[PDB]
Amino acid sequence: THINLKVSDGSSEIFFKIKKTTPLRRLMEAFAKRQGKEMDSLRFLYDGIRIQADQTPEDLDMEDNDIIEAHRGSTVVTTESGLKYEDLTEGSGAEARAGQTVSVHYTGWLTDGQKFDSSKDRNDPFAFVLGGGMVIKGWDEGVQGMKVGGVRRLTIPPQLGYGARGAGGVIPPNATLVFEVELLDV
Ligand SMILES: O=C(OCCOC(=O)[C@@H]1CCCCN1S(=O)(=O)Cc1ccccc1)c1cccnc1
Ligand SMILES: [Mg+2]
Repeated sequence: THINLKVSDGSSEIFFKIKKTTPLRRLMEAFAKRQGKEMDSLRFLYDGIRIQADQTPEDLDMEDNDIIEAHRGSTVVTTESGLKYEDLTEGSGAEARAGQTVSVHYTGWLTDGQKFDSSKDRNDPFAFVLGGGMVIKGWDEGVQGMKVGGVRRLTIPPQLGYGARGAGGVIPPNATLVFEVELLDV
């Protein structure tokens, strides 16, 4: 009667138990609500083809514990330091440049989807001197060339992050870090 289903974001994996007779829109909206994002902004796949919210698990021949991929073209850049970045939204305002004090909103996750900090929780934009060594090296390099309005996803290897020691209580040794950085002002 019921089925268990895993929805994967490439990092986080959330399990859902729904009735096979139900259309998957409630699963989609529920997975989208946790991310605090609208459902329109995410495309769900199952065995390749995109899921329309009108379809049901039975209508798609889903077995217990099958997986659904979740996604937002996409252009992931790898720089000479190992930094990876992807511009989710291209800004059209001014360009962030070393020496400026730039203001941002951000969320930071471990590569298992676990969120460890966010300026949005206190609804308090974060400012810093770009390239001045106030922040982990992955930010000083990753936020240069953003434009006001932009959302950039930074994937920071540990030596551009907190290294072999990590950060007390929260960030393990050798952790790769993922940040969505929104540039507010330069
Ligand atoms: O001075 C600050 O931050 C210090 C550097 O923080 C950093 O370099 C990076 C990059 C810039 C954004 C913040 N992070 S973080 O990973 O989330 C740091 C972090 C947070 C939670 C758990 C472990 C560690 C700061 C930030 C916010 C308010 N008042 C001061
Ligand atoms: Mg602030």
